[PDB]
Amino acid sequence: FRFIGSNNYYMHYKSNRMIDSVLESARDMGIKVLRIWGFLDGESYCRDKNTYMHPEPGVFGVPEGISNAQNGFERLDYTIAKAKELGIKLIIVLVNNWDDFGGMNQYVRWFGGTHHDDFYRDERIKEEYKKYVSFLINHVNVYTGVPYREEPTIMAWELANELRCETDKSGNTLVEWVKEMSSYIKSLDPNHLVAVGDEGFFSNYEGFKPYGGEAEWAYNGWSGVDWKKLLSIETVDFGTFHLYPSHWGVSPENYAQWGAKWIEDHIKIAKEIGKPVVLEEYGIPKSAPVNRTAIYRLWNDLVYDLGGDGAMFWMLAGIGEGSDRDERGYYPDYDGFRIVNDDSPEAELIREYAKLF
Repeated sequence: FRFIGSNNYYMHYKSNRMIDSVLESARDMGIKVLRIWGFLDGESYCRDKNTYMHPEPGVFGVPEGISNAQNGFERLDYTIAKAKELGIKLIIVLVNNWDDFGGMNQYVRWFGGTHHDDFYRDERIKEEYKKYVSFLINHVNVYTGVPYREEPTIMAWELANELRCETDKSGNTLVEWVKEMSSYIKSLDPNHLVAVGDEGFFSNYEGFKPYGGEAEWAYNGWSGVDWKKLLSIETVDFGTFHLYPSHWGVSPENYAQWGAKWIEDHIKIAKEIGKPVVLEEYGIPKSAPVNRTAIYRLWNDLVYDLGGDGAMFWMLAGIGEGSDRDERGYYPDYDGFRIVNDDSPEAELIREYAKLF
């Protein structure tokens, strides 16, 4: 099973029309796997989207006494039931490293901590995360009758989007937390694959240095992630990595070759450990002084030729509505990475590669 995939983060709070548009676009473009968020933590973030998943500890769904709100488990149920009809597989991520949709810091606020990385260490936080993930994995989809634990449309659970632990540059904190949480998920759900959902950073491996000396922090362990150690965990089934040279400090003339080396290095390491590897997010800003389509082609060619299992661009969007609608009626390109099912050279390249993978 090898694939072109993509990401979309709004499948748990937008309307049926907007969810159908993304999944129909995925089917029409040949995109086989979509990576989505399965979290919405904190009362303020839930209220901002009028959609509730985990507004406070021990509260899963809409708080008693709030009317006129969406339940994010019902929206995820609709997305999964539509994906199942349309033949799209889903990777569902269970918490965010970052503050968007609450993330780890929202759990730290609930529990009175004093740093983001307390998420990995405080047993009261770890217990709440386990309570959330058990509620979600056991949830019965209201459109199919099948609990997520038994739903083959879900390809994989991921522990945490872009997890980092800068306060422990040994990597040991995240190894312990990934072991504990991936084993916990396998105890709830023996059917599904589990992966971490991290960016793929290395921790000073002999003979692995960055192209051109740029973005060295991604190679030298600064984020607290030791990807090779994480991939060697028994209860982790496949490796994930992300790729954003512009955000990471690479110069425009080096984006293509930095990316190419990062892909080569990850596939070489995963192939030696003997597990599958997915480039699950990548992006070049639309405004970069290089040809974005040509960089995407290069990177997809490398994943394909070197035997990586998947390449997933960030990100696919569909039609928009309300205050998220741009000059053509689509959900807007807010970050400079959006691709839609149109006549752009990026859209055409994805349609071409989805026939190859």
